[PDB]
Amino acid sequence: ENFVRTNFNPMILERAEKTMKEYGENPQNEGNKFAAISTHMEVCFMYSDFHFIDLEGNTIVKENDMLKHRFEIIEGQERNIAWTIVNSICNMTENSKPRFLPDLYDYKTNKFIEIGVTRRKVEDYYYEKASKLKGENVYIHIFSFDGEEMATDDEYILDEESRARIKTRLFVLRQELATAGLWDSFRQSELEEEFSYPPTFQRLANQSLPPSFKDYHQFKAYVSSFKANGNIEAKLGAMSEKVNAQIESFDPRTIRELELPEGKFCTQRSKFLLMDAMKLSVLNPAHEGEGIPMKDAKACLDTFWGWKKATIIKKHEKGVNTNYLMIWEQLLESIKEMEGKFLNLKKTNHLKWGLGEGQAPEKMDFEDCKEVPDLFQYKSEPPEKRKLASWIQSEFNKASELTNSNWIEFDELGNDVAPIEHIASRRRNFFTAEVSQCRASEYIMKAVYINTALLNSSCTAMEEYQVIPIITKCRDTSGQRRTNLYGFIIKGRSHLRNDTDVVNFISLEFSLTDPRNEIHKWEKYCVLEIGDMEIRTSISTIMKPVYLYVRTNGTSKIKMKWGMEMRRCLLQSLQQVESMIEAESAVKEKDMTEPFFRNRENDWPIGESPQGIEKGTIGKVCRVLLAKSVFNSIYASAQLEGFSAESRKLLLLIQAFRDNLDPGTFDLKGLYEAIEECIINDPWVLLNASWFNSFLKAVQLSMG
Amino acid sequence: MDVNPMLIFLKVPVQNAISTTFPYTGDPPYSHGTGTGYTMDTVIRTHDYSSRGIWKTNSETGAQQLNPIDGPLPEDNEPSGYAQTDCVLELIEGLDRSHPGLFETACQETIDAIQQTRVDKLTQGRQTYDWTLNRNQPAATALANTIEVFRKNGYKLNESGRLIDFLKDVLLSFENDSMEVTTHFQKKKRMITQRTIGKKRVKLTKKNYLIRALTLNTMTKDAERGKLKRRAIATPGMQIRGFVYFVELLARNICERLEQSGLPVGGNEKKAKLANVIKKMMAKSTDEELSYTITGDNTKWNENQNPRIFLAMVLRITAGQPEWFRDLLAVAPIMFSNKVARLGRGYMFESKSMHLRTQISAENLSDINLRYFNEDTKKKIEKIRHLMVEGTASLSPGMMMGMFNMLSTVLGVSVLNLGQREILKRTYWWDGLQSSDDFALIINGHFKEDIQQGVNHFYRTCKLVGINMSQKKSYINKTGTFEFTSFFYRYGFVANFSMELPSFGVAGNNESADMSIGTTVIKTNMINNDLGPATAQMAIQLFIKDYRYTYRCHRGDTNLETRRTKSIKRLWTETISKAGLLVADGGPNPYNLRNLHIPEVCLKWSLMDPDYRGRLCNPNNPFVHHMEVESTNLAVVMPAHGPAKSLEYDAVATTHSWTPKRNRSILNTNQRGILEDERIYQKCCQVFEKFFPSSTYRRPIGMASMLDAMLSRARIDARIDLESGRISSQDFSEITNTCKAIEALKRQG
Amino acid sequence: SGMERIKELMEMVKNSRMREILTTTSVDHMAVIKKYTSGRQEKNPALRMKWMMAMKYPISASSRIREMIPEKDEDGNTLWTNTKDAGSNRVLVSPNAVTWWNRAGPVSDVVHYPRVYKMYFDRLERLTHGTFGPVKFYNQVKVRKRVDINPGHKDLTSREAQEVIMEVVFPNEVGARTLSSDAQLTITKEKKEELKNCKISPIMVAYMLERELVRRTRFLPIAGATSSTYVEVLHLTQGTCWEQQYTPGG
RNA sequence: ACCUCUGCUUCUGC
RNA sequence: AGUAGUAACAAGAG
Ligand SMILES: [Mg+2]
Ligand SMILES: [Mg+2]
Repeated sequence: ENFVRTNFNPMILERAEKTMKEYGENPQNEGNKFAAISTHMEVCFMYSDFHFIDLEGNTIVKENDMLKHRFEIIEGQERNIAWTIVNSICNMTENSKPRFLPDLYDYKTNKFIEIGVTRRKVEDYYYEKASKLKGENVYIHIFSFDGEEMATDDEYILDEESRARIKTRLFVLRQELATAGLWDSFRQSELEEEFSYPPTFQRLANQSLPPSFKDYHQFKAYVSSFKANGNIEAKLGAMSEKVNAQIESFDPRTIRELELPEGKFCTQRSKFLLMDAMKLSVLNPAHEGEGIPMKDAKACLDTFWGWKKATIIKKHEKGVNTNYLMIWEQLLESIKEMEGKFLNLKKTNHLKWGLGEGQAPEKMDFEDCKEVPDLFQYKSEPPEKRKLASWIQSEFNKASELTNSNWIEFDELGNDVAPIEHIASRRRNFFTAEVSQCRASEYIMKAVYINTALLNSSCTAMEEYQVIPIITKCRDTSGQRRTNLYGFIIKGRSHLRNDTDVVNFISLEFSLTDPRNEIHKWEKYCVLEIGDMEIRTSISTIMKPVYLYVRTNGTSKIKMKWGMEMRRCLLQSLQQVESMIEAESAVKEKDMTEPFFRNRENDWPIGESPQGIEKGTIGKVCRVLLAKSVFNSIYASAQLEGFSAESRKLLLLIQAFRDNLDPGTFDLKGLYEAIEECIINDPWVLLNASWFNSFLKAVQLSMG
Repeated sequence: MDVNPMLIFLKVPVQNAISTTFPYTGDPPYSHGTGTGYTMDTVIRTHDYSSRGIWKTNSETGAQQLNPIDGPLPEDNEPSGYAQTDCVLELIEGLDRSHPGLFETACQETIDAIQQTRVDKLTQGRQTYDWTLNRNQPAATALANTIEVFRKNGYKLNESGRLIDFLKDVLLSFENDSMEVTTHFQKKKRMITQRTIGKKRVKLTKKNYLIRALTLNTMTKDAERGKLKRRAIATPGMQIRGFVYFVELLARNICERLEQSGLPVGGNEKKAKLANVIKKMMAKSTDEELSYTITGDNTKWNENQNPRIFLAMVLRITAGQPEWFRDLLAVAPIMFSNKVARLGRGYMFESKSMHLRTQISAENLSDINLRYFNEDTKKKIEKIRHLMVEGTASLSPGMMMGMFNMLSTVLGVSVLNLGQREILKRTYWWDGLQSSDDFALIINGHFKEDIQQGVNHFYRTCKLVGINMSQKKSYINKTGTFEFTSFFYRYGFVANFSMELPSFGVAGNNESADMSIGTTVIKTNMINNDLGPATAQMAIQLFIKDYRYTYRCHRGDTNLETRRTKSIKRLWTETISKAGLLVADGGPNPYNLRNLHIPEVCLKWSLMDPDYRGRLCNPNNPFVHHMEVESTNLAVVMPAHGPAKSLEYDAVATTHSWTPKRNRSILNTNQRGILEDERIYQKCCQVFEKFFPSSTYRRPIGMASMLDAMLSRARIDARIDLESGRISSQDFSEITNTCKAIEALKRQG
Repeated sequence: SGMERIKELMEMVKNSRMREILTTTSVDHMAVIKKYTSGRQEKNPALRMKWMMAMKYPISASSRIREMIPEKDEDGNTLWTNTKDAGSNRVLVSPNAVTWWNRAGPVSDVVHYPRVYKMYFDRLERLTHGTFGPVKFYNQVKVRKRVDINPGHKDLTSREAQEVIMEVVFPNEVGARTLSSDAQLTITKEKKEELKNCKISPIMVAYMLERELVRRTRFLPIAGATSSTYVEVLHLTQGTCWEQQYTPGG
């Protein structure tokens, strides 16, 4: 290998090293192909060099270069750039592409040249190259170490001095190969994947076996020669009979109910008031700056005149309750004094308390605080259990009722052309007439508005205490626009990094409900009595006190992102009702939408009175499934996720009994434990567990 | 009347209203803080189900390793990891006997795919643990960091470009006693002060590098539905991804031809397979033959399958193949048998009297006073301290990262294959479908005690091979109804629309892509998930509203006020044909049921003003960012269940095909030099694509450097444009002199 | 014209780090460092888009926008900024920049768009001239069966389609891949005639050609005809309980 | 305390 | 305080 590194020129060494590295073999190992490729590249470069094309088109054998070359070298390059060279040449002229890669290209004759440097007879290798490379205009030009040549059709385009230098250099290299004693092995030499383990990985492989094996190759020989002879049956006879999947017969008449937890009553945890909310309205708003939320808030605020000096009538027991009073007074004073489209509050002390400014501990390093006597890790206690209270059922009752306003305004659609689009338009209009005046649609509008405004304010004003009015816009039955104000939200600082990062806000919501009639519902609220208004009724007209429910609440980026998308509750309700319509339409072989929505018979069980199971119409089913999806979105929790996933199996087992499909379990007690593990303190999960118990009692009465 | 929606199931069957049991309109549960406790819980549980195994100290890493294979048989119905090797080999032998030629053809296809795979196939992946940085990186930059550290340390077989030479370099790098990596630290000096970050070359030991190469980075699974408590997941490093690739390629070629395998098929194909197995198991041999179906779940699936069993499976499937191929496929269970788990970010400590908080790492958990912790964490750390090896926990049993999904499917399909009538010759037989964790099992017999004996036979055979059927979550009934991966079969598959409800809404790519994705999602759910026509119309309306509010592109005649109102209003007033404006430009919605399959630019093309159409479809626009043909019109969607999918949409590239800005937190960290490295890499790839325009379409191959290839291309393009009238002779001479100057600069430095 | 790129190449090789990268990175390894990023793939793009569209400058555009559009519009909205996107040379722009381009940017010629995006315009041509019949309600018997979803493909595999696209879009860089079939020669001649002087990006042209010339299949539940022009409108014709009678155009 | 930077980036796998 | 729930946020970094 030292002869090839000594006699040949280093550019030929570089070309041969690139060729062998591209082909995987090595000059240090296989050196016969190394010296053969080096001699081939030497002959090809002596063919190519010192041949130029002038500014007329004649070969002037010069030694200095402003004339372009006559030959272009395609041998020795990488294969992809060589095929790029060949393809650009053939697209420059008009010639068809050859099947193999040649060695040179002559721009004078416009021809691809092929050169093979052999260690045997010139004629045999030339006839081999001719029989192989047949079917294309390739000028084969075979040389050898004998100082002779063979060409295609006896057309010799290379000049006499270049061929004389080629033959002289080949004879000199043959004499230097023969005097050095390295010449016969050239005439003697004229899917193989390997993957073994190096020793550290071999010792790693020896320690990753079953325990009766010490060598990895011993284990390979065992696995390759394994024949089964009843190993499974022998270990099945040897296994204890306490490993079994015994089937317990499932019968809903004998199963127990879910055990709902004990403790204090569950409290309200929604981000705004639901059945207890009170709105100040402006009918057909047309004030200056209408559309801007603070302008609508001042316009709806001017409709109320019965303000007083606000007093605390229900205290938040863990809070500084006079701070909430000062917050409402500062907010009202700043609304009366504002001159713009937005409102940022001063960072007073009571507002800083209510928004939790400075409540994060100072972030330090561990060695700087190692010796603190009460440096403890964070409290990771389970949630405290709560009892089911009566208010969440009445909230769900009011959420599925009809109001007097349309709350959903849908965007425009493309025009109906197909008949199925007209069928879909009639069915969608039936569902919209059954669902747009529902109170859960009003809750959708409140939540989408609040979460949209809170997310935009949290992104754009991270250091500001922005005031966000709680505004919906509805239409009456006469079609008149109405703007409703429910109260205000004061945002805190909102440097929201993680998706679970909390922005604290203060909710201040109008109400007519006295909180002392149901105080366990309001354990997070400080309720102020802010005024009096005249409610006019059928008996007389009475001055009711107007209350303000003030609360510190918090939301995250992911929570208000999901609150922004609460209109998909409509899709869930409409999809279920439409699948129920289409199931009857496939049977009756006609469209069943108008018989469903028009025939006002009570034929769907949707409730219970003391007189038994109550039935309703399909529009009641629409509003009830809508309110269920809305309350799933409002009271979303991991408890609800676990409860729904685990109680679905009990529902499917009851359905399997009612289909006479003979249901059976393997561990019903573990299933009941997995259901009851998820019922902790969330009022909606407690109501859903009570609902499962009521459905189970109704099934047990329907059977027996 | 107190309203109860569950009473709807008194009239409607539960499967026909099953969407009222999926509360998927609210936010999913998320974890806060670390996942160190979930990771330590996983390691403690994995060692508890295998505790009657044999402990051995590893000679190469020092890790305490538990071996439950061929251990004592289980004595109760608790989850156990005592899989028997001979039972596994008997089941794989039965799977080979029932499918003759399957293993040999899968092995031959894997052999043919090994010789054609390049290293850049490892760029396709999510967050890979980077042993160079001891953190998570994207898969391509983790691969680039590994290749760079390997080339700096003398491992350069991967310069051939194929994957198997990179794998040879990975295995040969374990012989290094001093692998040299580069870290980072800040240097602040100075009357105004400037500060930058300088590199520092560290040298790992042999044990340090071997522990880093076998490290899984653990974190918490977020946004998972159906559970009360969070679980931990793991991502592996770059040293094992290439071996896991070939093992999963073999197991995918096996699972594609098993009709009892639920992998790797979509929803409709899995429903077709379940319908076929229900039709086969209800053809009835006699007339009084019983048929029962187990709606099954497997408890602690990943914590009880063992890498040594997977090693035996790989060596038995490949029986009769070349030994290099057997060793190469055996590397990945061997490296999973010696794996260690990184224990997360640690914990936060709080001082209430001094009002401070601090973050201790998981490396500090081995040497810290136990008085800081609560009782659960204190018990976890005391149980975990004997498994500790250099900041990581030793985790020999179990499959924590869970990458052998198709191999676990092969193991479950072998137990399903055992229950043929011609193999068992019993009074019972079984069949079903296996999709990794989930399984359906139809058991047929003549009496109910035959059904119980078949259930016990299946359950004990699964216990012999480390498969633990969940008795709390499984139930049995007569064949006609079951559930499989939230697919509810009640004499036919029913619709479960609530599973697809998070996919409705704005996808979050750009305006054009999200319009295409939203209409395609509505169309796909109309075809597959039985979305009705009225609900599809309302879904179009709700998507258009969420799209207008998300991108602030309300209609030009409306009276809202955003940052984009005045500009869209100017475009609205200057437009003659308003119906040709896109929704992103303040135009009307064109979509109904019949045209959801038509992109919005084509649907409005004949209605556009020609000037607006020329501005909107201008190819010389600075907003669009074409990178690669294979990534064109691709989004990554994350469904409510399952891993993230690649979704193809149909969209004309306009000025609404822009890209959002990147996260900028790296500028405050030590890794801000990665930005400069990425910028230089993008500039080099841009000038290479100036020389080689097909590189954006077909990946160019070559062992020569980029500069040499560009110089050769410049030389041939000059000679081809000189002899064609395109380029003069002085420009040719200037190009050749510039190439010679570039060669001189290359030879200089 | 290929003289500016070699000047840019010499200016890059004059820098030491770019020279070290271009001399150490092979052509095959450049597919690895092409995808080098600090930016990770977004795991919640819906929430991230809702959070970013509230920002002032959430869009990254090419820096030449600073010469293309003004810094402010007629309303005084800042359209672009000088701050760079992370790990890139792109600057941070406003959505008002996109609206300004759509109402007042350079008008280009769009006669190549119905030829490049012909697969998309064929769907609208089939829908516009389609005939709707009556809706029939009955139990639909759908069969989950693998059909094809590419109305108007050419019977070419991925290798043959790759050869045709390489002969049409990038004709000098095909390598050792000659067009074996005469149908491929017909598609190549027709597409080189149609897609001539095309200023649409070659990435989009190669993408649309690959979407056109390759037969693609899906697993769908079909109740009636399984032809690819009927699978194209499968959401429109069949339902769970209804069938819409429809014949497409052509 | 002023000022600068950041808002998925020490933490989202198959 | 509040969000929340098995660990965090209640700004982080310089
Ligand atoms: Mg709460
Ligand atoms: Mg299951």
